[PDB]
Amino acid sequence: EKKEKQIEQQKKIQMSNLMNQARLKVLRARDDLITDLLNEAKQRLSKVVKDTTRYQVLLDGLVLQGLYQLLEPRMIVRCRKQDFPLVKAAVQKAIPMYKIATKKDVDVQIDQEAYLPEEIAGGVEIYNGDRKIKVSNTLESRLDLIAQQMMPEVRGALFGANANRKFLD
Amino acid sequence: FYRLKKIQEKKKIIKEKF
Amino acid sequence: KDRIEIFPSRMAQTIMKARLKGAQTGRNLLKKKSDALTLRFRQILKK
Amino acid sequence: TFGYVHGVSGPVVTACDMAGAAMYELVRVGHSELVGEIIRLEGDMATIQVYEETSGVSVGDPVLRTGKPLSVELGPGIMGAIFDGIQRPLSDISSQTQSIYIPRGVNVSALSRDIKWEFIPSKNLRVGSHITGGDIYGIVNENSLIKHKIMLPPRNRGSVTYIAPPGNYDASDVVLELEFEGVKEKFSMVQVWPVRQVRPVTEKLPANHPLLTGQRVLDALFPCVQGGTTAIPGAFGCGKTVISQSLSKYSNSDVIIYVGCGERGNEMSEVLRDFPELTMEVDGKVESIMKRTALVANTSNMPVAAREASIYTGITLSEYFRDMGYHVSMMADSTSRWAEALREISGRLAEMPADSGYPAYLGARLASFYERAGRVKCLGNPEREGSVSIVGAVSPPGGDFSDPVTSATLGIVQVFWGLDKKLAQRKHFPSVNWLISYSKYMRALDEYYDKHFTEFVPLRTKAKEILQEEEDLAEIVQLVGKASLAETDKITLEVAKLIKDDFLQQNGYTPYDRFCPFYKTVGMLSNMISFYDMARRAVETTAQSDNKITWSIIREHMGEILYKLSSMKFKDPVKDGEAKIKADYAQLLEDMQNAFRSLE
Amino acid sequence: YLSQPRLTYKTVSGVNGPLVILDHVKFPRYAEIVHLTLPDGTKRSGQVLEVSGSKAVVQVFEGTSGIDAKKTSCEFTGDILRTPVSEDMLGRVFNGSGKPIDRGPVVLAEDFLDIMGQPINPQCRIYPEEMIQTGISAIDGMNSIARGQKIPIFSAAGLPHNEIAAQICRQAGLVKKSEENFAIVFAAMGVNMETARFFKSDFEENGSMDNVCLFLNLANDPTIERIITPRLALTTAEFLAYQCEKHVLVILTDMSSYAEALREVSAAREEVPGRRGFPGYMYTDLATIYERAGRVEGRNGSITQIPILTMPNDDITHPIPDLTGYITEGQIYVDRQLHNRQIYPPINVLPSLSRLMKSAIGEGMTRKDHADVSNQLYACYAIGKDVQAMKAVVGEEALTSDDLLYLEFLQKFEKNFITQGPYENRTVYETLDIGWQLLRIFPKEMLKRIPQSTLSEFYPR
Amino acid sequence: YLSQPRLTYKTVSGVNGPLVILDHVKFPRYAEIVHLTLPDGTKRSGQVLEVSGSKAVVQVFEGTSGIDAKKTSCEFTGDILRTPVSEDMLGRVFNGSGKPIDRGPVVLAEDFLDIMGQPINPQCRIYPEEMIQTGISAIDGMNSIARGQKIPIFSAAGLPHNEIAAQICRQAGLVKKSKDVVDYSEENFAIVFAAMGVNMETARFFKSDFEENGSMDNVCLFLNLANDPTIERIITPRLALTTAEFLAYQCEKHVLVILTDMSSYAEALREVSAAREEVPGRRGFPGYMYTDLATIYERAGRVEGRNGSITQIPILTMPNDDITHPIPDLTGYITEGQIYVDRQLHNRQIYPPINVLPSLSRLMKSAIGEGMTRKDHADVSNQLYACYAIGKDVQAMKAVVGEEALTSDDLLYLEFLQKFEKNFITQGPYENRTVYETLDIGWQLLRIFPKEMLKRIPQSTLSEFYPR
Amino acid sequence: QAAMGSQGNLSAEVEQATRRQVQGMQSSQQRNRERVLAQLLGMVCEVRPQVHPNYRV
Repeated sequence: EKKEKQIEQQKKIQMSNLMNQARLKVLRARDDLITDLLNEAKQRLSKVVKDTTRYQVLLDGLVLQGLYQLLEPRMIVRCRKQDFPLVKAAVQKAIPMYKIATKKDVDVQIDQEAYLPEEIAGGVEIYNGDRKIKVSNTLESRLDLIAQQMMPEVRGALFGANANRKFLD
Repeated sequence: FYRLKKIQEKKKIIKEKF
Repeated sequence: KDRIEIFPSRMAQTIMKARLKGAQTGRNLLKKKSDALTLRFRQILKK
Repeated sequence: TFGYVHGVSGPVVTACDMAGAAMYELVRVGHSELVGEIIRLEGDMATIQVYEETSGVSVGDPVLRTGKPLSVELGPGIMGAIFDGIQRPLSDISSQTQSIYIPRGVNVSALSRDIKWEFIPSKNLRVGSHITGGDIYGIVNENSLIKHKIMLPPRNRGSVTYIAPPGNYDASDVVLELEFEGVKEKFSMVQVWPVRQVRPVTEKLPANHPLLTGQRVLDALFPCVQGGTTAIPGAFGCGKTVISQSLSKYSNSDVIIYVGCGERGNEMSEVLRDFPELTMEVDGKVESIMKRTALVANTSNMPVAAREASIYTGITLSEYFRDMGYHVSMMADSTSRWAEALREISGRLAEMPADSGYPAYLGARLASFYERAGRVKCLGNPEREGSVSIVGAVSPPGGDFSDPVTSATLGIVQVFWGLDKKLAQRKHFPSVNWLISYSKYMRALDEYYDKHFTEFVPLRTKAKEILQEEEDLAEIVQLVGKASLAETDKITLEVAKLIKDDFLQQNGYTPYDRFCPFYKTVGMLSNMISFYDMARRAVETTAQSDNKITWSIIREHMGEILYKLSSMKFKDPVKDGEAKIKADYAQLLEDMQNAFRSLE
Repeated sequence: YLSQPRLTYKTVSGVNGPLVILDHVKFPRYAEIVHLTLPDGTKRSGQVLEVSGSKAVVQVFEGTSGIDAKKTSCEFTGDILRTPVSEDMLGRVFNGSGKPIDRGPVVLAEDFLDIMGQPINPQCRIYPEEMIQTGISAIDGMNSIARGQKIPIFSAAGLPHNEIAAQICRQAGLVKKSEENFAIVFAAMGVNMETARFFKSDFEENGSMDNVCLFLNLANDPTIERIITPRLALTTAEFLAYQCEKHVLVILTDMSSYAEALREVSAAREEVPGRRGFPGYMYTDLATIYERAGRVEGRNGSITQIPILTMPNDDITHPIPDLTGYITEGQIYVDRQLHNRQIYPPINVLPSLSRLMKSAIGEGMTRKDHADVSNQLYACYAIGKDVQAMKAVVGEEALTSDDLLYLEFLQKFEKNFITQGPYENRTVYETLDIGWQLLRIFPKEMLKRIPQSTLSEFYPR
Repeated sequence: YLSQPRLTYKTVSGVNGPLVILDHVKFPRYAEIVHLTLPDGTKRSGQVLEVSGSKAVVQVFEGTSGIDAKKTSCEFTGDILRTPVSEDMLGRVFNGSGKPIDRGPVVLAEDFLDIMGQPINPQCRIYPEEMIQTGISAIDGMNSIARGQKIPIFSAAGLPHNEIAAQICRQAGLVKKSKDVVDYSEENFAIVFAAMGVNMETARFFKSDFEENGSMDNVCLFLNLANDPTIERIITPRLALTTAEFLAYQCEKHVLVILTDMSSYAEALREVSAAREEVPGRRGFPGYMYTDLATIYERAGRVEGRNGSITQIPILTMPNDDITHPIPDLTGYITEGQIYVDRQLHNRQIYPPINVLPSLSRLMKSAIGEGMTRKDHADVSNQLYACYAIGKDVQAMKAVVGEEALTSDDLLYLEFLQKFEKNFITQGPYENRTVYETLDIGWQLLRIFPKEMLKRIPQSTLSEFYPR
Repeated sequence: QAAMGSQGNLSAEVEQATRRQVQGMQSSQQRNRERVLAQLLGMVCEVRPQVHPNYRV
């Protein structure tokens, strides 16, 4: 009796281990698929960076978001080597909008020495006067947070809805 | 002990009024 | 029952300690008495 | 760095003019370099805790910045030395100053850096190969009994670029230059590791091997598994050296570490004298246990945090040696003193007395402390394995198991070894109660016994139930008058007397009883229980119909056998061949069944 | 949907214990989550506890260590903690904070739910009255647990409560006799890893790991994440119950560690203490942990809780057992004396009590004589204990026949009824028959807790 | 060497309780000593306790009174209190702060050492091996003390512990007479008796008894009356320890230091704790009593390459028979062994009232034996203890059972018990008793019994004295 | 020995099944991943300026 129960336990345990490993490989495949989708999105974004016209509007939006977020007298802006002519133009466009929106003036400067890494796909950085407040309004971060927040609809289109999902809430 | 601790802290914060 | 009625204080601690000690003193005395009595009982039974 | 030193509410002092720093970061104070660390921080100024008399400390005095929290330094030469709570080489201090007092704020590394060692590289790693943490790259012959393997620390990896050849390298020398991604680093044979955490391990495996003990008692009755956790009581005079010495000399463990706080120098001088005396002759020669053990002790003069942290330091050292692929045993002496030290620290920091004055988190800290044990296997190339066992001493107030600390220690531990002063004055060595002491490791070792001996468990269960039967019938046989009882009760009482006077005794100073091996123990057990079995079997057979056997007839018929049973301990396994001893058991058993058959 | 770029401030105006103060913080968001970048690069996490003016106190889940007022950074989420939930999580293992342990991936999170959850409408509640088949005679028959109920087990160190948990999660069933199965949920609370390994092994022994949502936490891990773990497990239970139409056997362990961690947090926050120094709002916290259960209208699912707890010093008046007794209906109270008597399963029948006899039992479900049998058995056992206490001094000579009968009944009760064994599932009918056989020793006259009709109907056998 | 002239200030914001808060202090230093001057030219002293930039704080020893806002002056010395330690104090008496009170001059010390002291190397410590002669039979016979052994003396309020201490002062010596009378000429023994918080009556009793004995060639008497400053109470033990260390090590002496009434010392610790504005701990005593008492207790032992030892014997006034009181609990934890006194024996008019039933000496087994003394001392003490226990037990059985059921051996036990408290425990005030004659007395008591029931001792050693 | 043989057989069977489901999942991906990443780009293109809701001057 005791030897038989022991060997039975051994073989059923190793069977359950096999099942768990197989399911883990399935999950590995799912993870590979979704990560490849994220890489596809990233490379598409880098591809569409090249269009100057819409890029100008995007920089306008980013700088005015930074202005609408920092709310101080001392504004600082940092950007890539090959875009600052667009960035300063966006800054002059965005100054009067901020002034009318907040009923207050603001001084702004651009870092002429420190520039973002070339590997950054897009965007700018916003610093206060003392470099103690920062807004990471770069393309990578907004892509990441949007992807995290939108995962449900992504897979709802890809993998479809769950059959067992009975009530939305 | 807790009551004494509370009043001691009250006296301390009153001390740092200025 | 589960306890004796008393308001908590150091006084009752001392008094209960004293009563406790007296209780074990009595327990020792009665135990020794019963032991001697059992010895005598066994002796008379054999005889 | 100009500490704006304030006064004190004791030793604790605060100061200002401090740059970026983190809590629990070591700091020196004044030109006398009094040791401390950060407690609280705020704005630009931080409060700190010093551990020495703050007299003579003026305002505005310098404070030396460091770059590590409370940490221990480890490497070759640690084995065999003596330390304190904050890892200070008091031997080297007496060597440096030749004084009889502690110099305040000693700036002496625990490891003398002017000592040369003979290093041999791995011979397997090549230039340009990639290695990670935990991987051996060399060795050093620290001592002739234990080979000190050297491996990379965790959280470090990269492609080697230079290998120092074999030779004669001091403590400050460099042996590895590892290029990580885009950066380079320097690596010597000493390494720095903070204390309030556990170095990660690849996996934990279940304990599957008994902890060998020289004493046959506590092994064949209430075993402790290698890598387990144990609790021993501690009382003035009940006897604690009896287990410590036996564990240090007679034990399958590879290294010994003894810690403690609030002890004397008497045990220190005792182990000094035990360096030659308690030597193990693995090679037939006297090698000192100093080579196989490291000592650390603290008096009550030492700072409260030193006492607090020495217990953690013991686990840190045991971790460092279990990473090497070895087996460790810990003597965590005076745990109640550690609890009192923690209570003092909380009183210093003005916390609430959660229970009996002790802080709130005592039990949680104890559980975390006892989490560090068991058999494991760590990061590396050869996939070694090791284990760590703990033996924490507990000093209840007069034996009352009601104060919180003893209750927690009883709750977490599995196997408890009991001691007694009644048995101590009964000239019984070692003292064990047999009724409060328990174990919980029988389940783990079942396969080991089934594979190796195959008769240990049934005989052990028969032994313990016989002892329990004696304990039960003691009251009845007292009440009746010790003159009326069934024959089976008589034989149970008699075999209890024999297993008392014979199997549950041992004299360390006696040359032949210095070590009792496991096979000797199980042989005695099997012989005695088989004798009892045949005895009460024959008694039950003859009690009913006729030829009713009584113990007087059994004694007069088997007196020679009783004498042989009493005297069979005199074997001296060191000289007498083991096979001869087993043959002696065989012929003794032969005599047993011959006498039992001739009785009928 | 939140199109607001994130923020990060470096203004750390102090650290005291497990708390950190952030000055010049712009428009604090209360009950927020933040992430911390240590100078060496290690990641940390916490939640904002207090806000006042341009200041924001924040407690750290993993504990304060190494934080520098000039080098570290802190970034702000703007949303209360929301945990990933998923129906595919079954058969997986995670730590307290929820990250994978088995080299599994970041869970694909069917939704993000509030960790603190939400209360349940009163009127949207339905009473549960279905009896569960436990297989233990001391539960089925005496303290029968029904669906939608939260009975804990009061156990001390060294007691075999873990094996009781194993049995109840293995031999689960339905008394009223398609297929059935229970989605096990379990989270450790800093218990030593040996018990975790034993539970894992027993869960493969069940053979349904595909229905085992498991979480872990060890003693050596940071203490303060134990405040979070049970809430995450309960959120998972909510998701699997009211969104997937499944029954969940939620079970916890070692609530004493939870109480201790909450005590340490409260002591750090210097709130007003209570009995034994415990926090005042420990009761409300325990309420938020436990009352999340039951079943509601429009759903066939249900929530069952078995939050076993440690019981220090075997003291019933200790605050944690007391407050847990108030907040719940029932109790079990495994006994140390019985375990020292070497009997299994060692459940003391007297101190235990279940409040769901009012509808779980009765005619149409089990029988028309269950309740009176149980009441008679309880009365007989109590008086048996009392006469045993009397006999402890008086002696058998001065007793009467009734006393000997009661002692014999007690002996039979302990040797037969309680003795059940480790793997011998027993039906309700067998336990009722066993109880009737036990009761048969007493003639009918002295049975003062049985009606006349039932006594005439069933006794003469 | 300090070549820096002293600084005197006059500005002061005020004072607060027994402390004194001032401002604009140039580079304050903690625990710095300072002298004070009042408008009437009255001089005092003080110690610095708190510092915050220019805001210094100092407790005035003598006691704050009549202090003025402007017409007062402090004068810093710029150094921690400096003990004038030296060898020649023997035969002198001092007050709390060391000022002579025996009409002597300021001590012309050859050494200036830190009052607080320093810890010893734990590596540099020896196992005690000999004993110390005390002169009380109950002490030497049952619980003989060793060199470096620390033994306290528990006593209730209103018991004659003070007289016992004085007797031990005027009686304590060495045991070199056993080897040879000529060897005893190396009289390296010394005494350091410090009394604190004691009523003037018993202080006069001490000094008069000492002067009577005529043995102050090897005594160092520190005295501190009750009315004296509270701060100076925590100062005297440190001075005594410093002098004892100097004599024992630098002058290679064997010093028996004794301390009295550490309960009041704990009360003084409470005073300073209240002055520190630190919240009290258990039973109101500060939570750091452990460290201070430990630093006081552990200043003793023997050292390598030295010819000398220190032996500490404190007297603790057990509050109202409370073993669970924190002070005695911790004192038992730190020290090794304990000795008890009894109120009932004091009521029985048997002096000294020493209870040997609970008494215990920790390392007596190595403090006594052959070579050091007569071989069978420990044997004799064990016999006396066991026989006393049996006598007490049979008396307890007796008191309720009756002589009708009593056997002869029990009568012998009763006789031994009665003779034992009548003679051995009884000492008297001025009975110089030596170890050998106490051993003879114990042997005479044991000889009431034959060898039959004197079981615990092997006959090979019983032949030594039993057949006399 | 028979047990290990049957274990090998069953492992091969479940491996075939897992590969089949892998094929199913990749088919489900390639069904509409292009539209999905188009939706992602449509989402990330937006800016929507907005001052903080309860800021006051």
